[PDB]
Amino acid sequence: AAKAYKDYLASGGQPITNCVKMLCTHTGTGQAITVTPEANMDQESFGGASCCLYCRCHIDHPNPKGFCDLKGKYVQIPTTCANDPVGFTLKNTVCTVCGMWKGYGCSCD
Amino acid sequence: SSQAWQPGVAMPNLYKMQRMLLEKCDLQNYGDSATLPKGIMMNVAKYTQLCQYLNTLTLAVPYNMRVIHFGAGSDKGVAPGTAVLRQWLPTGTLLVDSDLNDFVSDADSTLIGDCATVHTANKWDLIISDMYDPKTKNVTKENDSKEGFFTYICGFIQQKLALGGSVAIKITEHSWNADLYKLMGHFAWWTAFVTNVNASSSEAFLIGCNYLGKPREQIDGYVMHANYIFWRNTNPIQLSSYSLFDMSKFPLKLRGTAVMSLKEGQINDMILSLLSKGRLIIRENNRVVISSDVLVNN
Ligand SMILES: Oc1nc(/C=C/c2ccc(Cl)cc2Cl)cc(C(F)(F)F)n1
Ligand code: NA
Ligand SMILES: [Zn+2]
Ligand SMILES: [Zn+2]
Repeated sequence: AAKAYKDYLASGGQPITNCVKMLCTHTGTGQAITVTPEANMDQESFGGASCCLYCRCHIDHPNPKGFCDLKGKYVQIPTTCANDPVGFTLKNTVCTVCGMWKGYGCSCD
Repeated sequence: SSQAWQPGVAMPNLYKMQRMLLEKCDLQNYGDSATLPKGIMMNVAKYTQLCQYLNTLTLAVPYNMRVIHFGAGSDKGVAPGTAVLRQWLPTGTLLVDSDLNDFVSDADSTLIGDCATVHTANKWDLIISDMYDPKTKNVTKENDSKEGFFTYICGFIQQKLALGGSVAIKITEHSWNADLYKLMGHFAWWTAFVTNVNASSSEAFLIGCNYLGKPREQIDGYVMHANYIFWRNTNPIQLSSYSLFDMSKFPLKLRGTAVMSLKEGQINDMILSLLSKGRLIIRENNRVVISSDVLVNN
C-alpha cells in the first residue's frame, strides 16, 4: 500500500491532490501532528484525514486496533513539499520525543 | 468600502423590516472572483469567514459542546468545511458531519444517507448546514419555497436543537424555505450573512442565534426571502479575502456555558434572558448515540 505509492511516483506518477490546506497564522510550534494547525513560517497545515492514504483509499490502517493518528488532527508539511502531503507523511516519521519531523525540525541531538 | 476588511456582510435590520415582492436576483458583481491566498480552497475560505463572523455573536459554548454539520461532503470526497469547524471549535468538541455520498472527514463521526435513515434522541448546541442541490436552480419556472431537505432541517431544529443553541444554514436565491425564515423568529436574534469571498453569489447563511423554542417575533418567510433578494440586488458587496490573512483571533473562545435540564413549566422570563445572552443551554447531557437505518432486501 505505502510501498506502491513510493514507486507509483515514478514514470510521471500523479500525487494525491485535494488535500485540505488550512488558513493559519504560520506562527505555530511547527510540530508534525497537532490538535489545531501549528505551521511555522516554513510550513503548511492540512486537515489530517485528507492527508492519510488509508483514509483516502478507504482501506484498513496498519495498527491491529485500526487507529489513525491523522484523522481529526492537523499535519504540518514543509512548504517545499506541500505539493505532495500524502507522500511526505509516508516517507518521513515523527520524533517521539519532541514531536517534530525527523530532518525537518527535530534536533534532539 | 469598509466592509472589505470584515469576514462578510450581514443583512441590515431595515431590510428585514420591509414587505417586498420576490424578484430575480441580478448581482452587479456576478461573475467576479475574489483572490484567495495561494492553494486555499473556496470551501475553506468560506467557512473561515463564517466562523470569523460567528465569533462576533453570543454563541453558547459549553464544555463538550455538540455540533452537527450537514452537507459536508465535497465533490472530491473530502470535507473542507468540517476541517475548518474542527479548527475553530474548542478541542474535545463533539463534531458529527453528514452528506448523501461517501467522503473522508475529520469529524468524530460521519453519517452517509438522507434524514429518513439517520436518528438521534440527543440535542445539539450548534447546527451548520451547507446542504444544497445544484439542480434546484431553475430560472424558467417560479421561485417557490423549497420543501425537501429544508423540511427536515426545520424538523431537526424544533426537536433536536437545545434552547440557547444556534444555527447557520446555507440558502441561495433558489434554495430556500419559508418555514425556515419563520423559524428564525424563534431565536433571540437572526440574520442573513454573506461571506466576502463568495459575495458574487446569491448564497447566504441564515444565522439563528440563541434558540428560545417559541416565536419571539412573527416572520412571513415568503416576504423575508423577498427582502433578502432586494437587499442583495441593491447592495453590491465587494469581493474580499482580506479577513483570511489575520487568523490570530480565530478560535471560538471557551465560555464554559452552563448546561441545565429544565422542563417547559420552568422556562420563566429570567431563563429566557439568560438564553438570549448566550449564557445558558437547556438540554440533558446523556451519552451521544446516533442510529443509522439500513433497508435490507434480497
Ligand atoms: O433525527 C435526526 N435527523 C438527522 C438529520 C436530518 C437532516 C436534516 C437536514 C439535512 Cl440537509 C440533512 C439531514 Cl441528515 C440527523 C440525526 C443525527 F444525525 F443526529 F443522527 N438525527
Ligand atoms: Na479547534
Ligand atoms: Zn487515516
Ligand atoms: Zn526530536
